Amino acid sequence: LLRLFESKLFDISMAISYLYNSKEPGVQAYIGNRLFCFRNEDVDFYLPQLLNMYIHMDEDVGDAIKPYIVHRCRQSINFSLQCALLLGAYSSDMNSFSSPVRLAPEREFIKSLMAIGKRLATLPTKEQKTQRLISELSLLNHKLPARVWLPTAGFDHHVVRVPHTQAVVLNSKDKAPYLIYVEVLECENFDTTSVPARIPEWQEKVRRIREGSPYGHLPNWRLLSVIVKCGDDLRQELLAFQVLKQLQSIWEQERVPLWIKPYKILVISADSGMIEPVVNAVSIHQVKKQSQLSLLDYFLQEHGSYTTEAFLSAQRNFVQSCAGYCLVCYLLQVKDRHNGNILLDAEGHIIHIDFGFILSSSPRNLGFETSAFKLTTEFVDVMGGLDGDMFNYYKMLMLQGLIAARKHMDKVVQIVEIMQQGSQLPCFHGSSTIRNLKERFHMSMTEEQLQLLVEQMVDGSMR
Repeated sequence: LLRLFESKLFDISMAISYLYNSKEPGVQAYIGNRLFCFRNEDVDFYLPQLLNMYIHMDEDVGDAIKPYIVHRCRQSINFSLQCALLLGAYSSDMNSFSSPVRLAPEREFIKSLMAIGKRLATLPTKEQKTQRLISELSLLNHKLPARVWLPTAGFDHHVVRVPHTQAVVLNSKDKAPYLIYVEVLECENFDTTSVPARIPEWQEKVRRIREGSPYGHLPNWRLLSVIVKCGDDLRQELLAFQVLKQLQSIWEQERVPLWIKPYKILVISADSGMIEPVVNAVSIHQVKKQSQLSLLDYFLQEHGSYTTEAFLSAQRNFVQSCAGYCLVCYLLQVKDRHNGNILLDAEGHIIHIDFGFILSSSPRNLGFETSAFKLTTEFVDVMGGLDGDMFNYYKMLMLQGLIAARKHMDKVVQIVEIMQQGSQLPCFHGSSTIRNLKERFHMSMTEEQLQLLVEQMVDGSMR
């Protein structure tokens, strides 16, 4: 990056860009110095890129980023957790606050949940884990409240109680994950305001938890959920998260209706993680079993009838959501798609989860056929028909997105590119990985050929 940004107008991502790219001697320190000039909310999104560059790059580069993080660690305890964890995970093959015990409670709390998860390997069947999971988890209230929080929460807080009885285990595997509801009281600033005290005393689980809760009567009291995956590496899933979030912005910016829901991801380790779960949405395989209906019939059942606003509105959300996830999958080269991967929210979008196979990483065995977003003939019904009032909407939507993506391409590729350094992940295969990302954007293509490319995409999808 050539010096020669002496033209204009910095933006956080361009900064990240010069910082990663320039081979010039004075500039890296320089960007490190302008980082201070940025909204802390905006830089934070880039945390994993900052510590990755830190870990696997030049001393010039690490010394550059160094002072920003120290300034931010000092000011934000949650921030320090983040840096700590990230430093753990991204290196392989390479008021008590600002005192050594500062993150101690928190550590034990995470260590706790993770240990709970590991202990579930002996019990072969799901229901056994659950009953034992609640049995183990209940104890943990002995320790609460405390100075501990769920990094997932977009707001400062203290975790005051865990409604143990409502915890659940999702599968029977050894490394089987588990969902749990966690009550918390909200702060203005975690760092300043101190720990609260005991009272040993749909999404409406909330209502019944609160009514059944000692702290429930509170104004702050808010309920959170997390999926605690003790043996599953989330670093890739996270990268997926980063790209989803970005495309979300981009389309918001270019005023493109497309609809996707990035859900938060917490990398607690190289084998560990936590995921903010999607709520009120269901699995489509579940819908087929439970309802014993065509997807279209499910809609006609669940939201209104052909001319109801319930229906019309649901199905619009289906199309926009469907279009967005087709674009996301395409660009990101997502794989291992199937009915357990795609949800349906109560309002009728679809939501893709389990971003484990992306970019260069392909699932094994599976010799015969690619595992990928397919537009099923069952879908096409919900939309219209191949020739259908809204199927043409679907296509254009994809096109408009595909365009705006091209506009902002740099932002998107930047996230993945930086994260490649020193990674052992499967999604990275040399310089293919980036090369084919870019070619996937077709920068050189005219909107005509793009409209066509889309036509080919869709036809190519249904097979």
